[PDB]
Formats: sequence, C-alpha cells, structure tokens
Amino acid sequence: MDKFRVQGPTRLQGEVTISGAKNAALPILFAALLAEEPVEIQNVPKLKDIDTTMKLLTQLGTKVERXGSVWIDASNVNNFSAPYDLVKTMRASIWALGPLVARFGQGQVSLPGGCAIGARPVDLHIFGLEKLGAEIKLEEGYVKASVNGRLKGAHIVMDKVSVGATVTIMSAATLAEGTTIIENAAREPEIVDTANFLVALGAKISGQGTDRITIEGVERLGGGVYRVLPDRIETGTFLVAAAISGGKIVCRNAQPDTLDAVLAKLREAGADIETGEDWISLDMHGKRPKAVTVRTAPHPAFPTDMQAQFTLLNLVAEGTGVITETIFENRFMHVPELIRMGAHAEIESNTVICHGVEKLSGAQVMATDLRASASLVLAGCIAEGTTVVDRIYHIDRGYERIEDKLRALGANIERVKGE
Ligand SMILES: O=c1ccn([C@@H]2O[C@H](COP(=O)(O)OP(=O)(O)O[C@H]3O[C@H](CO)[C@@H](O)[C@H](O)[C@H]3O)[C@@H](O)[C@H]2O)c(=O)[nH]1
Repeated sequence: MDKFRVQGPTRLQGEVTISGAKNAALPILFAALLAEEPVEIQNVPKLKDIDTTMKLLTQLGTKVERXGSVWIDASNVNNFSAPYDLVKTMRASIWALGPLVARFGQGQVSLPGGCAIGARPVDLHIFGLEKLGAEIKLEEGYVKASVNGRLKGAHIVMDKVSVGATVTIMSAATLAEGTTIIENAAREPEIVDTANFLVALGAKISGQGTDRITIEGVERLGGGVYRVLPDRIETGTFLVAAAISGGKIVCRNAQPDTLDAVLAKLREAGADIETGEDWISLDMHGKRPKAVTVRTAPHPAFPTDMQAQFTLLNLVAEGTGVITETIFENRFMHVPELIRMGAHAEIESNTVICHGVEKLSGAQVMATDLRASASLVLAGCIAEGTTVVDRIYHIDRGYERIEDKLRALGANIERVKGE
C-alpha cells in the first residue's frame, strides 16, 4: 500500500506544468466514437480511467494508440457493446451509449449490479436519449439503445443539472435530424471543451458554458486534431500549495478563465496574482495567508472540488475563516486528520469554522477523498517534522505524478512501498 512520506516544513515555489483535465479527456474520447475520420486528442493525462477508456474503445472496433496524445481511428467501429469486464471500474462507460446509437442506430452498455440497480444512477442519460427518439431496453444486465434512421432533435428540459447527462445529450444530438436544445445544461469548463471538440469535428453547437445549449444536427462528423483543456482543479491545488507556504509559483499550460472564483478567493487571502494567456502566477511575498470566507456553489461560482484545499489554507492562515458547502453534504470528514496535525476547527452543520495556527505538526494521516488526500500531502509539506499520508492510490487516480511536481517545487517527499 503506497504511502507518501513527507518531511516538513518546506516552502513550495517555482514552476509546474498543469496536466490536461481528465474530466474533459473522458467525454471527448467517447465523443470520438462519432468521428468518421482519424482524430488526434492532445494533452491527455496518463491516468487509470484513460487506460480503461482506451481498452473499451478498442473492444468496439476502434483503433487506439497513445504516447502526450491519444490517436483514435473509429472509421471501423463494428461492435456496439461495452461489456461488463470493460466497464466495471468506470462510470464514464455510459458515455459510449449516445455516440453508438447516434452514429450506428444501436448500442448497449453493461450495468454493474444489474438493471434494477444499475439503471438508477444513469436515469438522466436514458431520459435524454428517449427525448431524442431512441428506444431504450433494460434487459440482460444491459441498458440498450436503438433508433430507426437518425436520432430526432428535441427540446430537452433538465430538472437536475448534470455534467454526465449534458455530455450524453449534446454528443448524441450532433448527429440528430434537426435542432436540439438543452435547458439547464451543466456549465462546467469540461462541457465547453467537449462542445468545442464536437465543433472541431464539424458539429453545430452554441451556448456551451451557459444554461442553454443549442445543437443543429449534421449528417456526419469528420476527424482532426484537438487539444484537451487544462486541469482547473490540479491548477488550484498548486496555487494553494504556494499560498499556504509563503511561496511564489507559476502555473504553465493553464487556463485562467476556468478559475475566476478561485483566483478571486486567493486574492482575498492576500495573494499577489498575475495571469497571461496560458499561465497563472501566485506570489505570497513570504507572507502567511489571511483567513477567508468560502461558499461553494455551482460553476462559475467557488468549486466544491477546491474545498479541502481552502480548508487547509484557512487552517494555517492569520485569523478565523468559515467554509460553507451550500449544496454538498458530509464534506468535512478529513478535518479530524488536520486537527491531529495541530489544527483548530469546529464542524457545524454544512460548515467548518477554521481558526488558523502558525504551524502544523507532522502525523500519520489518511483520507478517502482524492481532494482531501492531496490536501493532507500539502499539509505534510508545511508541517513540522515527518508526515505519512496513507492510501495515496486515491491521489494517483486523479493527479499525474504529483510527487515529481511537488519535489520540483522544493518538497521533501518520498513514495513508500507498503510502509
Ligand atoms: O443519470 C443521472 C446522472 C446524474 N444524476 C444526479 O445529478 C447529479 C449530477 O451528476 P453529475 O453532474 O454528472 O456529477 P458528476 O459527474 O459525478 O460530477 C460532475 O458534476 C458535479 C455536479 O453535479 C460536480 O460537483 C463535479 O465537480 C463534476 O465533476 C448527481 O449528483 C446525481 O445524483 C441523476 O440522478 N441521474
């Protein structure tokens, strides 16, 4: 069981190159199923889900190969079933459904736990496709979709805002007969990225990033080259790394506009921030951060995915600061770990009351959540002495070589093999 052994305190400073967003790479890889011509997807991170997706794609008849890019040739897709063995470890698997039925008139995806259980978590996907005129069958442990001829454009109103369902509907709609409108579409930068990809292939889409996406169906999608946008949350994690350690950092291969709220919040903490077309710089001028008030909310507001990171910030800042989860529930389970590190905080309802301390103390800690976990690693970096963060595999699933990146920033870090 891999562990991160950290020796603190160390100031985090210098430069880091932000990886492509896993969450944009995924829906794009699936949307590639629509492409009749070869496609090159650039800036794709080397992460478990990407490997799983590649294997899934190959099984369908797609020719796949990777390095920094992933090369895809779906001209020959001829198997329209995503099997149990290939989908099991991954929710994103459902994204194969829409493109298959949209392009091929048929497709199916295995539902772990069977139909009764597995159909529930993907109801919005099913709803969307139905709206598009597909016949959905729940049988033999699968969710099946078929349509005679092309899908049919539709006016679709979402009762729940969903990144997953928005991608399914938008992707499928690009091949539909007519106009499709998605009301209450997810606003995520990842959605914007997937829409842009689609358009690069020849799709007609507008409104991506807003509450309303309008798609005009076309007969076929071609091929081309497309670069996946930067990981906004990874970016935020590094900015915070410097912000809590008195450091200066420059984030390369970044996209400032996906981070409005985070940058604003960092400014409130006293950070000196500068931005360019593809970079972001943060300078604490050797100063401690100032406590901030944080309210997580739907994009483009403050991201819940940045919560743990800012909670940590508050824990070592000058003053008291409160972080409120306005939508999410039971998001503070990692706080007790920080307290064990010498932090002062109270969990109240949907909030955490942070009383900043000058310095943390090394300890043996662990969190199940990916974000909470990386936060523990940052904490170790600035704490006094030795910290051991257990179960880092969680981090490995969403961070591309965080140890290398941290070390290049001055961290004293070591990956330990089963303690
Ligand atoms: O078929 C579906 C799909 C989603 N939901 C629900 O609607 C919400 C929307 O899901 P979705 O947007 O697709 O969430 P995730 O895909 O798990 O995660 C993305 O969407 C979240 C907001 O929902 C953001 O907080 C994350 O940062 C972002 O990565 C979920 O809580 C689900 O409970 C359904 O009931 N049926």
